[PDB]
Amino acid sequence: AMDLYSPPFVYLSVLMASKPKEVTTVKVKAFIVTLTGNLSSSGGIWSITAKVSDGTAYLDVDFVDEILTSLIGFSVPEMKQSKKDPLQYQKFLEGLQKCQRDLIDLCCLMTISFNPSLSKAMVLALQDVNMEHLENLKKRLNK
Amino acid sequence: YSILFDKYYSIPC
Amino acid sequence: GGPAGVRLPRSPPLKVLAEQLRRDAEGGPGAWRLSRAAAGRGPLDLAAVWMQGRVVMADRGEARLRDPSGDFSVRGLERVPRGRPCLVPGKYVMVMGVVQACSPEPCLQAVKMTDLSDNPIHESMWELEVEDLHRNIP
Ligand SMILES: [Zn+2]
Ligand SMILES: [Zn+2]
Repeated sequence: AMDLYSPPFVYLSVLMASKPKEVTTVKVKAFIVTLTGNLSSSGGIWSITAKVSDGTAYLDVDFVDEILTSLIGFSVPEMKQSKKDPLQYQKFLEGLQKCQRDLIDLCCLMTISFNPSLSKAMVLALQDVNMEHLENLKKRLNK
Repeated sequence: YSILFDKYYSIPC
Repeated sequence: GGPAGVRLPRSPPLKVLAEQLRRDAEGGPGAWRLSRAAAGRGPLDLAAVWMQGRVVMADRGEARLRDPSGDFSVRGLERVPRGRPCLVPGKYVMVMGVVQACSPEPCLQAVKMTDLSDNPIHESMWELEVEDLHRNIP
């Protein structure tokens, strides 16, 4: 098997077979198969559940606040204050359109925090593939 | 098959 | 097993190449599986697949794509989510799809298709990504 730190990313089926006892961070290339939830602002923060896949598994995830804020361009506080002015709320709505699109089109390296007792992970950060990633994959296949 | 993004989308299965 | 209103294929979308489908796939519609008798391992399940390719042809919700290994065909694209629009010849995209036919030309029923043309590296990695992954399934 593969250590869970091997660049440029690992596989969710490998992580599962590891049988981790504790909460474990890995990185994987996934896309969203589907949402399982509407955008929420409960708790004063953004949340959304999804099923992703990296080709080896399916996995329930929630996006962290910081991701969804950067996709929309608005925090929960900013969104509420946007509701008090028509022009600013419009910019929020375009933010929302953009985000919903981003999610449809998302295909990248997700840094996921996986809780083994709960079958549920948290997506901490996203990153697009680059030349370095490519080399790493080259090297790891000895090619 | 069904998935949800902005809305539900349904696929012949 | 989720929200009502989300029902997904049983096993995940395995990354593949047209050629592999064309040659190593076995069974028939609804019962597909990939042969790994070459590396003496067991059959893998082909409900869904993850392919990538350049668009050659686009006709409504049909399309013919091509990966380094060859041509593959897609239908029902009129029913999947529409992100950045990418049913244009020359775009590089990814499909998630359910296998309809394998040979002589692989046909999928699309569940998703997504643009990947705003970053060349996707194309460069596709063939290695496929191989790396097949190597990490026991
Ligand atoms: Zn935080
Ligand atoms: Zn052909």
